[PDB]
Amino acid sequence: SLLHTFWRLPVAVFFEPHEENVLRCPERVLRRLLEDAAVTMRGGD
Amino acid sequence: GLFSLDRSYEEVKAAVQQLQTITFRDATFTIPDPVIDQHLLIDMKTACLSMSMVANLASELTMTYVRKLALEDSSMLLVKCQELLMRLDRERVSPDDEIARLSALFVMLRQLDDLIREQVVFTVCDVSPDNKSATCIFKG
Amino acid sequence: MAAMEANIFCTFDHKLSIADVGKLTKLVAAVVPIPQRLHLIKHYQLGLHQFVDHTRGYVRLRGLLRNMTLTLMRRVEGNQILLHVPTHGLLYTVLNTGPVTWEKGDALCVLPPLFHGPLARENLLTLGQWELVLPWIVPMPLALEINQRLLIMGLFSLDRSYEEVKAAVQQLQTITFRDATFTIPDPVIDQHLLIDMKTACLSMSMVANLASELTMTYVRKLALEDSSMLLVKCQELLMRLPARPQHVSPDDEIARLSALFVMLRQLDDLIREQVVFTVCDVSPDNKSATCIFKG
Repeated sequence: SLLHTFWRLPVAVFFEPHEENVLRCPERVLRRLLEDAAVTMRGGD
Repeated sequence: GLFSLDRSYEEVKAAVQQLQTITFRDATFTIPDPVIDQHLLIDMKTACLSMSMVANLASELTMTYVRKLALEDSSMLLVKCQELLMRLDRERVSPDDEIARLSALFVMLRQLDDLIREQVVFTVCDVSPDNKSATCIFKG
Repeated sequence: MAAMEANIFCTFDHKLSIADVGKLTKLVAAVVPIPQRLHLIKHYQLGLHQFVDHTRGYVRLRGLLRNMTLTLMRRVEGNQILLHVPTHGLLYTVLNTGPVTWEKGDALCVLPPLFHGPLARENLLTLGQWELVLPWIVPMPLALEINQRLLIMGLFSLDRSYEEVKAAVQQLQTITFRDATFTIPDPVIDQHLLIDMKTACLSMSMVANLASELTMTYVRKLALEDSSMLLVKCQELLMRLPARPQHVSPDDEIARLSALFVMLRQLDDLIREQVVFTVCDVSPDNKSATCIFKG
């Protein structure tokens, strides 16, 4: 589950979303997306 | 001069001899060894000691301030400096003492300025076939 | 376009008493900085007073003075002042305004004033709450000491307790140079010192990374067979911990030292101050000297 990383230390972010991509999302949002997709997928001899 | 203590071994002697012989355009010559009678003169000894002291002091002093300052960093460079120091370390105090060590670092840094930098005095624009002489503008 | 003027005339629009003019006459051949060059200027732009600000920091004032252009004062008339812009390499007579003692052959730097003695010297042209504040001309060792003290205070301020920071600032701010005592006013720590601290940290990191094992081990090896006051006072600063060199490679050593010189220059530059004058003469009362201008 845990990812391996090349850089030993993390760095702060000083750029807007229109120039570099960053994966950021709260845990609650992740759980909500998971359950919503779970119901959606099923919703779709 | 830095190899002065290790002169016993043949490899060090070979390195010293290679260092002595220098070649510039169409000219080859050898520079004298600053070690005489198996000993180093006091001025070159002071220079080498100053270089080594600056290195040693910086090595231990740097990390403490780097880790404090890099958290604030807005240029993502100081974190890289911290990581470089961590790699270097993995390959291997009273405030008065800290003040003394910082002041000593800077005073040993000042001792090297004669070796560290040098200034141009002439820039040449003419040369005779007699090349022993040339015309040049003076800079000071 | 309009070529830069070498002679600048300054006129006070405030009315001058005979005492004010008498004070002005004493200042001939001193160095006064100005922000911009015109044939005829007003006295407000003259001197360092315009930059005195609520920020009060010594570092920012040092930064501001570095960017002003320096002029020498030619002879005075009624309500007029004539200033001359020196040229590199020529010979000039300059006035020792400050209390610092000069010596033959040393190099002079321009620096914001720092208070000394009773702190009652400030009679210089107070008129309409404008004041004639002039920078100090000091020899290189004192400027190096001042910059070194400022940077050391900045570096030490990090993560140290507030009270011991106060104690360190108290002990560091005072300087004894050439048998005189000076003290740095308003040693504020702010962004201007922060950028210098960042560059110093970067340069020290690179110096520690670059230095070869031979360089690191020289001091340790020397102590095994030498003994001197210099060495014993030298090794007290270090952390307490036959053989042959593990790796000999003169080409690598040469390249490594070549890079290390650049890094040492980077570290040196932030305490170095540009030499403006080099002196070879002195009035035996130390009030004036003849110098070569450079920069």
